[PDB]
Amino acid sequence: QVQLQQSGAELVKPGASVKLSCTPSGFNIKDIYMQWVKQRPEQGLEWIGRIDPANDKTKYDPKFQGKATITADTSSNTAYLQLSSLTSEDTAVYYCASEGHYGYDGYAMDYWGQGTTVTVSSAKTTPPSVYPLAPGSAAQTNSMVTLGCLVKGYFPEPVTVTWNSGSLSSGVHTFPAVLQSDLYTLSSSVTVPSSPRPSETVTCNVAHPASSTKVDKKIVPRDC
Amino acid sequence: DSDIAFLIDGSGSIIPHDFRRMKEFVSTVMEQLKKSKTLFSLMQYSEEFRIHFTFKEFQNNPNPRSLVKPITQLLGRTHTATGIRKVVRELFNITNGARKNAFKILVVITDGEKFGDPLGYEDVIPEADREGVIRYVIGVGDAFRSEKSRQELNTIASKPPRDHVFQVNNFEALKTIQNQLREKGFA
Amino acid sequence: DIEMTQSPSSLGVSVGEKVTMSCKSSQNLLYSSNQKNYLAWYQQKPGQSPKLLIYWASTRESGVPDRFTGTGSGTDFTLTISSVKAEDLAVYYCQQYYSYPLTFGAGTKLELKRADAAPTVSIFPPSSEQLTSGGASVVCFLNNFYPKDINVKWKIDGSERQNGVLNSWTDQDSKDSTYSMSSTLTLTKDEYERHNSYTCEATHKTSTSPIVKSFNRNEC
Ligand SMILES: [Ca+2]
Repeated sequence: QVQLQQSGAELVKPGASVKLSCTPSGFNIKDIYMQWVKQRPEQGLEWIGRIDPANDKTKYDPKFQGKATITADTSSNTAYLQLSSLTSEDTAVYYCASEGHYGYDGYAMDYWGQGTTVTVSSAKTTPPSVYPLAPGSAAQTNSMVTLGCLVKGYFPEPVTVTWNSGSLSSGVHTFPAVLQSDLYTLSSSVTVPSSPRPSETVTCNVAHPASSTKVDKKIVPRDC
Repeated sequence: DSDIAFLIDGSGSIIPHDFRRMKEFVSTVMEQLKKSKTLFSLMQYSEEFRIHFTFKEFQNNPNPRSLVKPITQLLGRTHTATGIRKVVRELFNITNGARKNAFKILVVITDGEKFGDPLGYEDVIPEADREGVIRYVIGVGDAFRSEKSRQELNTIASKPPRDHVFQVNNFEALKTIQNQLREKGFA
Repeated sequence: DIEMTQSPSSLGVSVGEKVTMSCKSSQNLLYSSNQKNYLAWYQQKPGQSPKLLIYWASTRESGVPDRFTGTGSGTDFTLTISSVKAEDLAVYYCQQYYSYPLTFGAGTKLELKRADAAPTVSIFPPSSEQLTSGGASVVCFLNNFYPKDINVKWKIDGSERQNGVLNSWTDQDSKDSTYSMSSTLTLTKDEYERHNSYTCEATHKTSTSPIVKSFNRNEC
């Protein structure tokens, strides 16, 4: 019944600026210290700075000096974070958090926002190239067989990979996408018994809503 | 021939009633010193610093109640040393109505010890000495019961501590000292 | 800046166990005037925002069960979960709010422990479809292993290749509680056509000897 509501996900070109908002739907910004925290994919939490919306006085981590500007609008009960001259290092999740005033010299960060995704890329929308991953001619045998699907060179995220239109749900794992060039590359693994493949059908179905593309690639054994 | 500046603690721990009690005390202290040559200035400190009125502002509007009334509590942590630097540099500066050859007096009222301050007293006190700023301190509450807390006050104030340090039990006890401080703001 | 040093970075947990986490600051966090430790613990569940769990080093935030207990003073702090529930698997961060800049610990990720498992290595030559495009990508999967710590070596005709390699790790599986990793060696069609033997080597706790999987460009 009391929460911090943040602005939507952002995709921006390098060198541009971006302005994120945070609106508490339960209390007044004047009565707290609004904080901004950065969280890069696999890294911890990095404090950017804070604002006293009552008098518009701010504090920043010197790392963020120049890069970040924290402002507040008491009229719309909103705190803002502006990030300037954007680089790929600015691609992270941004959280606004509040420090209440409870009768002590300072306090912890009691309320947190849902987060705002910020992606910085020079890349334009690009559909993926779907490549089947079948084992080599002399791969031998076991009771189980692992097959794949390679989703290369798309932009932006996400891409959704399924196997046999969702029928094959067990023994499947899609690995998180990584940045090769300024585009994403992803892969999915499927494990099936040696009895249903190649005898029966195994197809990966990849969808990239951004480029309005759907690709269905049947995993066929290697040519020779 | 006297320029009195107040450095008031507006940190979180001070309850609203006690803040107004401190505000009322400052007010009363100025009323009792209605000498045409006495000028007052006020800065509030916590983790943030605000000048409420310059010596110039005071001279153009000598009503203490009109100046004290709008002051709103800053809240937050305690950065005493930074406050002292900002007083010496900002309040005791010719542009802000500070009179040269006029006695420089600073009165510090605090409820607790400084903590997490970028600056230390060794970075601020020698400069205040150099500028000839006689400083008085009023240590309010239980924070000032230990021996290390008492030496902080003795550091804050001018030497000797016996002539420049006050200590009160609570903010209501500020009414009780309204006398012996007037008999310290003279020349 | 105050340094928050959390230990361990990852922690193997079983349901009902009692877990402990350490957080040590480079500076004292006990404020003399209020006798309070300016330390907080946050819990961040997968794909969720951090949540305040404990403040003043030992005070539980409203809604926090009694199973979570914060202890310590000045420098050395501890978060304790007596009888771990499955809902408790998350990253626990400690924070100092004594002075600016406000600093966070690296975090302690709680993961579910299970029996050690060796990876299932699979090598895949580049698809004919890819070769027609220009470039060639040789893919290596390292599936369903425990614990999370693993290393991959790429070998083209014996010489270790480092350039072109891109790794990706899955989160711990909800069902089988294992980890999986994918390695993609990406060269041009030209470059791929220069050599014959391609190998991906997997090194894990399960064996002293690495798991080796290879293919030959001329093998049909
Ligand atoms: Ca205080």
